[PDB]
Amino acid sequence: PVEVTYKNMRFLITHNPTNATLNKFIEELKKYGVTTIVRVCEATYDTTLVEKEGIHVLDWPFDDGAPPSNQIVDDWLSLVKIKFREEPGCCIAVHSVAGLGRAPVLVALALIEGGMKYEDAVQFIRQKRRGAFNSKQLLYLEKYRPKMRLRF
Amino acid sequence: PVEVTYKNMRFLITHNPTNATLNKFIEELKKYGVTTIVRVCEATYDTTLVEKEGIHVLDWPFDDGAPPSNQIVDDWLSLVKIKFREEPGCCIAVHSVAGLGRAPVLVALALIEGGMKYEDAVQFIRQKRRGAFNSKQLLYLEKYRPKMRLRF
Amino acid sequence: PVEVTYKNMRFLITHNPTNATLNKFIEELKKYGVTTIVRVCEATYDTTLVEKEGIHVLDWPFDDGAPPSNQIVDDWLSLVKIKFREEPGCCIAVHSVAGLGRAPVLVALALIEGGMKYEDAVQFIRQKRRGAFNSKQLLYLEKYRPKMRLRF
Repeated sequence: PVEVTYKNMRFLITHNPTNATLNKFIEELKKYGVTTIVRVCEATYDTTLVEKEGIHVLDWPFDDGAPPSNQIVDDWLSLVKIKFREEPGCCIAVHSVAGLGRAPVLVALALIEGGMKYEDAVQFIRQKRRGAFNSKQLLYLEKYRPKMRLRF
Repeated sequence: PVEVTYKNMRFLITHNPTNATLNKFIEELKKYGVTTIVRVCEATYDTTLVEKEGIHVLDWPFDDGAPPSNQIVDDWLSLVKIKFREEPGCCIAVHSVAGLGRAPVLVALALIEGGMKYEDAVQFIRQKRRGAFNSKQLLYLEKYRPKMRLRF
Repeated sequence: PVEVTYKNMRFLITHNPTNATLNKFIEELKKYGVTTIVRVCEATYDTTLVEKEGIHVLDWPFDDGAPPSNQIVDDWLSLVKIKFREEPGCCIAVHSVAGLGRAPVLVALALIEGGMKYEDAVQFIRQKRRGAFNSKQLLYLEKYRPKMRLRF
């Protein structure tokens, strides 16, 4: 369970919780300023216990091996743009099952879209999630084309 | 006990030592290039054993919950400006009792005053001191207005 | 065994392996994207088992206490310039016996040559290799004069 940081952003990647992890998974989150968690992998637990905790749970699962939607990209970006400004020094926990694939991509995106070449972003994430990213994923980031409409 | 880094600065936040910690607390420090330690919380031990070690101990304690002086700010800034230039790659250990409040503020300051929006600085510190900073503290950083007279 | 990161670069400093470490030292490397390892300290093991692993082993040992060649500097720079572009998000493991001396210098170089004042680079490395660098080494970095021909 590692967290990154760029500019005013602070993402936390996580180990997909069980259904018995929760109460302590939320205690953990609760103490990371994580006011939002974007599920990317298939949901494997309630979100009521979470929601009833103040943590907003947005889940947009997608085929592990399939480039992360086209739409999702925009909700992420649109979400990211805001929050970090809405609540300064907060945090977005993005988690997938393994958290070395889709979870990083998402994060690796905001880090691009918000400046930083993709290489600088892959190195940056691997710096804190050794092994993260695979041939496909990489290929896809390389091919990603940012709008770069992010001003800080 | 975590250390940060920005530009040519390298701050180390610490767990307020006991009076039995010292000898090993200084061994630890001694091996961080820390040639100075600014006490922010109430002093709870001698400084002779420290001073007699080459580590300069400046202590400017202040009410935990009270914005860190107005003067202190300038001694910090004035101190920080220098040292990191005086002895390159050295270090300033700032410590308070908890080290999640005043200690960070001080540090979080130099990181502002030396560039970097405050959000970028809160995220940066929390990246390495999860939970650090509270409603008040934050509010105060937000309201801090830098001179920005720091050239690197 | 720590790794750093600047721009598109990702260096990993390592504990000089034994001759019984290998198989697991390569398993470790293998999982850091390290496709190259520049030996700076005297070689104390084969490189066949390594080479036969896809990891390119360049070794340019030099007197521990003697500024790192004059030529070596250029092979490093010339090597560094490339690879990180050749294979994005890869890694170069530089290792010496202690890995708090020559190994850092090498790394501390690319970080200079690729921008960043030397102070910013010493602090940056010590941030992740506390104690790294000595009076001499430092003196030498300070006196290093970059070409700064690195564009990212």
